[PDB]
Amino acid sequence: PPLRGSGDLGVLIERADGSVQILDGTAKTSLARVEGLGDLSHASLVFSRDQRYAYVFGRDGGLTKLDLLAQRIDKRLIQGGNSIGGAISQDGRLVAVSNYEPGGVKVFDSRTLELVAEIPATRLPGQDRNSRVVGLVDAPGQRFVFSLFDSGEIWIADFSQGDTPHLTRFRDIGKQPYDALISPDGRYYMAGLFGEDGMAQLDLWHPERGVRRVLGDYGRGQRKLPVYKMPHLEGWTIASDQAFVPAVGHHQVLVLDARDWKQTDAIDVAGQPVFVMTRPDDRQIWVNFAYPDNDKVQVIDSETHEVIETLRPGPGVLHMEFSGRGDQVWISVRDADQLQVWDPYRLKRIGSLPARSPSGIFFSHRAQHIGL
Amino acid sequence: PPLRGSGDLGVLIERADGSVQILDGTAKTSLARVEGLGDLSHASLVFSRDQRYAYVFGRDGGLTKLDLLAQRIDKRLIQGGNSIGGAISQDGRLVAVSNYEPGGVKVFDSRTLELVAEIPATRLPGQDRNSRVVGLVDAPGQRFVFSLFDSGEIWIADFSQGDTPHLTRFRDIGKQPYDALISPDGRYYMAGLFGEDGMAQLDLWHPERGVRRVLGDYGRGQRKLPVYKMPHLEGWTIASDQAFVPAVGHHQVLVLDARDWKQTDAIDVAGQPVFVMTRPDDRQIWVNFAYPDNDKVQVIDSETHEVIETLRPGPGVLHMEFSGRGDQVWISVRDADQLQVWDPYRLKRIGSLPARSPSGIFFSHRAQHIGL
Ligand code: DHE
Ligand code: DHE
Repeated sequence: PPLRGSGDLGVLIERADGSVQILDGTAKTSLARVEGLGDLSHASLVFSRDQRYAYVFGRDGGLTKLDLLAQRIDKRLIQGGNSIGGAISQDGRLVAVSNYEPGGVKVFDSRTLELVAEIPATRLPGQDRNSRVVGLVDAPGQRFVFSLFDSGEIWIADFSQGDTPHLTRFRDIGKQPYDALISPDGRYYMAGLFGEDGMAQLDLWHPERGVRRVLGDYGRGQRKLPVYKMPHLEGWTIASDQAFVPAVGHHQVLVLDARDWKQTDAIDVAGQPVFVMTRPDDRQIWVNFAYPDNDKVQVIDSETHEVIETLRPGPGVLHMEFSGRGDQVWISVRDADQLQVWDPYRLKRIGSLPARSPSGIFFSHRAQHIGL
Repeated sequence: PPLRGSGDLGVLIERADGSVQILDGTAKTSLARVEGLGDLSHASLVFSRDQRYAYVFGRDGGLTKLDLLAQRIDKRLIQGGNSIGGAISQDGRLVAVSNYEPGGVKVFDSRTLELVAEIPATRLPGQDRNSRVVGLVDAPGQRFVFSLFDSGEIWIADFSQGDTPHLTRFRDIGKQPYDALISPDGRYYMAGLFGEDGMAQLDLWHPERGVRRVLGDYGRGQRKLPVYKMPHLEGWTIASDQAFVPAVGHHQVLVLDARDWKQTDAIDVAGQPVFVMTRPDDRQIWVNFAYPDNDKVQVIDSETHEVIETLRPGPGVLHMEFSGRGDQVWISVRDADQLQVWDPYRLKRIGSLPARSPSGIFFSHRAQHIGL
């Protein structure tokens, strides 16, 4: 195809056919459909630092280096036991992916997808297995950070000095961390706890100070909810003074003081929130919901904490993505087979695109952001 | 040329020969030199939202739409009296350039450079011309915000409704505002005052509240300094709680409290700071200086406020720019005819490219952020 910029290119997961659509953000058009990515029933992706490639992580353990400008699979591998939610290094040269079988982290060359290092997780007793790994993120200083669900640990893999990483292991951080996130500035790593309440906070500027428990009331409490009903921590959105986050098993969006990490408000919403995101200018908070309320998107004023409109794009709204500067918000409607574009300032739809069971929608500006 | 991504492309201003270099950030090489941009003795630029084009604003009033993938001038126009420091709109369709003769702001279409809107400044009660316009920035909500030097006014031009802007005028904001910045979140507009000490702050979320005076001790005061010794308000760095700024006429970098806008610390530096910058992880402050100390760059620990090291890349260090994720910092060394690439974590030079009197260095990741 002809020359084009990479700044407005997006990748849409088509959930039921293992295919993706490459999108032109400015024109609001579909450039192509690419097939052969296997099981994208649940998928995540990151972008290369030049924004030409997407690294697609599938639930079949597949890692697809997708060439966005040539509209083709550049390279692809499949490793059973590889989880999704992988990350790309600060210098863009390393792609890290979690695995539950055996249990650990594998880091690959971003250019050739050749294995660079394997970090086995802590061994478990009575099993030919290691601990499951969750909450994998990239971090400043050529690091990856991740948590061990079964053993209760947060590890730092430091690749500053080349292909052999230097590990820093923190034990006894909390029972069963199920997920984690990295703060926008890349300073604080926080893993949510499933076997108990609170977050395991790690100051990456001062790892020597250890791990800190914060937000002690947040969690399943004494409720016996299964681990797959715990929130997506990518569904958190953190701002300067506040964080807007999904409640655990309640129809509330919690407002947290981000300096002391304590809840100060709870906004009643039309369902169990999954993803709580912010308009890039931080004025509004956008929320999607879990079934049976997953036909709605609610917009919340970040100042008054009040719901200002309830959108109904259609059945099965799974994911939302804003543009770099915020002139657009993209909303995938799975069971309508549409990818809708909306004006987040006029709260009006500005175009739809046919898609087959669309789910995740990602835009290449993520390439420039730690933790994305 | 061949296919490539736009996410790592840099544009270097060669201020002596009316030329620029297009740089491959990942390969740390030069892709091309493009000539014929006239007077770049002083210049700035912004990127289109797909990152394929740069809009260079020259001292000659020239506005060049440079094609970084075809490595050629796509469109150019020259309008005497135009200033540099133009901005691009939130949806990317409008490019604004300020005027100093007669005084005002002109807005062009990003694709054709055809004129869209002429906004003349306040006519001066006496002369045949208007106030000079200074401190033009893009803001969320499809707005352009600028200050009127002679009149002491802050205007907001709102293109939300179309080509005809809705203007909001704030008068008696302070004497002779010479420059302005917009906070990284896109909420606060701050104009520095030359006719009197202090800064005029405007809350773009709540324009009904009007302009407000802050940091009343920042300025020349009793000293008879010229405009052109006042600081580059682009030389400010605003962290979430703190601001790192150049002192006015002093060899110091001031640490301020961004919430209360009061000075909490002062840092003795090796010269008059011009640009105070932050590594993208906010753990370091990078400082360059004006003649005769402009052969130095000082790296400050953002926490201890102590100088970690003093770099000496060469004579005539004019500007610096980081990669989006912080793995690189690019440093222009005018009198050595070198654009250097450093590792900001190892603090060691990893590249040095030839250039003709290099000055400003800009990378495509600015395309995604308000105010850049
Ligand atoms: C680790 C992980 C990511 C990648 C985040 C990252 O790092 O970028 C992810 C992404 C997602 C993304 C978008 C990609 C992203 O990374 O943000 C969406 C829309 C999503 C909607 C759901 N997820 Fe997801 N999800 C899990 C884990 C994850 N989901 C589970 O363990 C759980 C509870 C069990 C499972 O089914 O796998 C789970 C169930 C769901 C759902 O039930 C949702 C709501 C609807 C559905 O169809 O599965 N998950
Ligand atoms: C408006 C403006 C921009 C655009 C900022 C933006 O939006 O990116 C700019 C950019 C710059 C940039 C980088 C481009 C950028 O986009 O910031 C640098 C390195 C720079 C180094 C100087 N500037 Fe600059 N500069 C002025 C105004 C400006 N300078 C002046 O009015 C003043 C005081 C007199 C003049 O000649 O214009 C002035 C003198 C200087 C210098 O003396 C400096 C320190 C050294 C030199 O010019 O050789 N200015």
